[PDB]
Amino acid sequence: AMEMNYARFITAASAARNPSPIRTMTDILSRGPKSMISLAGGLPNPNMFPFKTAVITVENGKTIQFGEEMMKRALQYSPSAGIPELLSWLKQLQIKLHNPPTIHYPPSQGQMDLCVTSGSQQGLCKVFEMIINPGDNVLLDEPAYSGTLQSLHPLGCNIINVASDESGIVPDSLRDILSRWKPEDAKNPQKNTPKFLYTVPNGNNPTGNSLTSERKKEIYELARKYDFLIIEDDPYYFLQFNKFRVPTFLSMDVDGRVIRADSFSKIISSGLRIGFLTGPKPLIERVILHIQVSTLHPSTFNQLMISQLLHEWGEEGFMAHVDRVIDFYSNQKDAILAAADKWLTGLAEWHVPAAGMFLWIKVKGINDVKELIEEKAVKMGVLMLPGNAFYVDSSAPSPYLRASFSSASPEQMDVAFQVLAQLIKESL
Amino acid sequence: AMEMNYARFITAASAARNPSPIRTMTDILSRGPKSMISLAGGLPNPNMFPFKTAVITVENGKTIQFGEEMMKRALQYSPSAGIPELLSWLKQLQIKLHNPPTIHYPPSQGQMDLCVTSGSQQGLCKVFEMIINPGDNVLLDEPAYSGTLQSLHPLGCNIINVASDESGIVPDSLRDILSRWKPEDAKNPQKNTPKFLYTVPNGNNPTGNSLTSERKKEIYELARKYDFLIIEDDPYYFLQFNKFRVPTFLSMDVDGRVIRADSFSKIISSGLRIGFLTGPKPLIERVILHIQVSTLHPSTFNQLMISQLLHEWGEEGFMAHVDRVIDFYSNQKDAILAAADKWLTGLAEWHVPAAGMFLWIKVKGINDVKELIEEKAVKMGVLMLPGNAFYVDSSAPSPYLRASFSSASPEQMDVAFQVLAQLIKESL
Ligand SMILES: Cn1c(C2CCOCC2)nc2sc(N3CCC[C@@H]3C(=O)NCc3ccccc3)nc2c1=O
Ligand SMILES: Cn1c(C2CCOCC2)nc2sc(N3CCC[C@@H]3C(=O)NCc3ccccc3)nc2c1=O
Ligand SMILES: [Cl-]
Repeated sequence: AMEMNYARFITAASAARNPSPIRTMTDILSRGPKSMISLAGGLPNPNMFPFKTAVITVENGKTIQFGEEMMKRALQYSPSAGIPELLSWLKQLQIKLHNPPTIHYPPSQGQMDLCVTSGSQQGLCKVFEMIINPGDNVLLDEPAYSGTLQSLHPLGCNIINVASDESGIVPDSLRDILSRWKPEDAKNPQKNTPKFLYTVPNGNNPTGNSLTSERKKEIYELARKYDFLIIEDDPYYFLQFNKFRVPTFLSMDVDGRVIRADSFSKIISSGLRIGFLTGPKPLIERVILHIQVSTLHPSTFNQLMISQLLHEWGEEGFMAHVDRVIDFYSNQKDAILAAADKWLTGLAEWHVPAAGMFLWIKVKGINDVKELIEEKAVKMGVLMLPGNAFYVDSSAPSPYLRASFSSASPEQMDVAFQVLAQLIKESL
Repeated sequence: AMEMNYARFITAASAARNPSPIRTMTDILSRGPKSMISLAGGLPNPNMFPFKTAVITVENGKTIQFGEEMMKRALQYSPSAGIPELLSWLKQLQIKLHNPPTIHYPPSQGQMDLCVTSGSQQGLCKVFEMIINPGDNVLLDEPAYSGTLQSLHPLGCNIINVASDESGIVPDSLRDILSRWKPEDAKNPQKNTPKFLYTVPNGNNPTGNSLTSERKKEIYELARKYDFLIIEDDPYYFLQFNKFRVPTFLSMDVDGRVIRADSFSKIISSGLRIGFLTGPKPLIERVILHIQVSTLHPSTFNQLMISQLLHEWGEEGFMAHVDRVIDFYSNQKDAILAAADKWLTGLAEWHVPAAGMFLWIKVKGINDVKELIEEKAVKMGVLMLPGNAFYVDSSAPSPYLRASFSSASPEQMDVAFQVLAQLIKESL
């Protein structure tokens, strides 16, 4: 256990955030009798709200019902970090799946803390705003999620690009990048050593490539040596195609240097906007205070829908669900790889996605696929995504295409790649 | 119509935000045939989601039903600014209620644009982050909403306090404050003239005081003369106790200098996290791009619940609803004023709230009510909120108490003020 200095990863603005007056009140109300008349809060009267009951049908589960009182709770303000029954369910899930070393650490030493967020990306945006001053160095691997790049761009950090391949980030690249600094330079803020490494360790959007166990051990040792955070943005953790899931950065986080984002967006609902951050208490605390002044909390309604489903499923029923979803996406993956093999062998290069929704295709011989897709393929009713958007320099030419296998039938994929092959052939 | 320079109210970070790759795609898909096979998106497959149908009962309205297809939409990603049917409903509401002069202006000249936000406060936090560099001057009236003060604190602006009274902000105070600068200094950023005036013009949290029509005309002329924005945070617009609602700043916004936040939190649901910003297109556009990288959008589910209710109600059914809510809060107001009259006449000063949920009570003779409330009243099962939290300098003594009349019965209020009166009497 290396002694962390979280002040180093919190901006002056972030550190200036004071606690809610609401929490001061609720703590006074606890040190005091339950038979209480409080006119001190700012809750509106929930009996004025026009939604009264809710019945919601479910796969392989008892129907979810909001009675009159539960509905009034669902329509009312709730805690910033999330409703307690969901938070505690999720805390038990994280202990079962990742058994983080930080569980029983003291708060100031990076004790594991959770925060339910309005989607996992709200969590990360908050994390990036917490950490980054202009001119700070951050590490990631291009191709990278376009949302992350669009989020980091206005913050004025320098993105130092780490090499990646079929197995995610190449730690051998990271090591060479870091040799620029001496390990002692982490103790000196004028030397400007990397604040963090961001990655999507399973099923990277857009590549489909997942890190291996061994590479995560190497990355963690480098993060320990040069004393940076690892931001583990892991929305396809529950869409891994291999039988045994790869150990997370969180699971090996002896130092309390890992902030993890989990997403319900591909397994439970994207539209509900319920994800969660898991990380060291001092950093999670900063994120929570920012949420207090922006969204206040994620939808109470949508949390109670998800929490009731998860409590009646149990961990067993939840993991049975993710297994059915993995099976679906694994068949879709096999279908798109078949269409790839049939139409693009000799015209394009690609790897087998280890997780997620995307096949990432390099077109041989064509420097920029943007003209082929946007001017020709579109007019023929086919579209894949040019790779341009997944690099910091998006105006640079890209031969790559991101192709989602989430929705399309085998009949549609076949047509799509036949058209692509035809267009590649008439462009060379 | 004064020609605005919105660049003046956008930070370098905010201006650096580029458009979504998602919007580039959707625009390509429009310039192209409808019979389309797109593997270019990142939507997960919504048939994997475990919620299948929803039935939700309603006051004075046909039950809301999500069929299988509508549920899949409700659980899926949706536009950043909000779902189109809600946005267009809300745009028509704003035209009926406020008839803003900016409706038919060109986009660059401050054309009225709406954004559905995850609560109205998300909108404002985004607005504050968009505008404020450290050392910028901003205008507001203390006592001010604690959330606003906690949000502005880490941004490092100077809050210049404008006087307020029974009728909100005193424009005569504002005028004297602004005479510090010459009107020409708005054209020179080194002179550091106020970026904006923030206020809650109806039923201020915590005071209950609402601006008059005449005072809004004076404030607007001052905002025109010294060329600042008016941020109209108006969550109690639909909780006004007088018959005729006071014209909004938005309604008089000839220049496109008004950003308005409306809230559904006291009339429809606080817990659902659905509010909206109305403002000039260049500023709303910046807020939307920030939402794109944080929450992505407000819950699609909760938007469709609200939109279906609002479409079946019509504007008539909605305004009939707000009228019933106003009636409820007006009776609650009358009840708390009766308890005030009975127990506190000669012990405390207060005004009749013009709107909202709060009575604001000045205790005579006691410098700091914090000790009386937190050490004595609590142990006797009564609590009101010390006023400390509603000033920039919160450690300064406050004789004021915010007392909500949203929930408590007349029996409870009577006990609360009898206890308060007893405690005031034994403190002098
Ligand atoms: C008890 N409570 C809760 C608890 C709901 C259960 O989960 C834990 C939080 N939440 C909220 S949000 C909220 N707001 C936001 C709109 C404006 C209104 C509000 O006046 N704020 C300021 C405030 C200052 C001091 C004390 C009290 C309030 N007030 C409350 C509130 O009073
Ligand atoms: C069509 N569409 C919509 C539309 C839903 C209807 O309302 C208007 C928006 N929304 C979203 S959100 C989303 N995300 C977020 C998680 C990651 C995933 C995603 O890969 N982003 C990146 C992206 C880049 C370029 C093109 C496409 C996607 N993808 C979509 C999406 O593809
Ligand atoms: Cl946010």
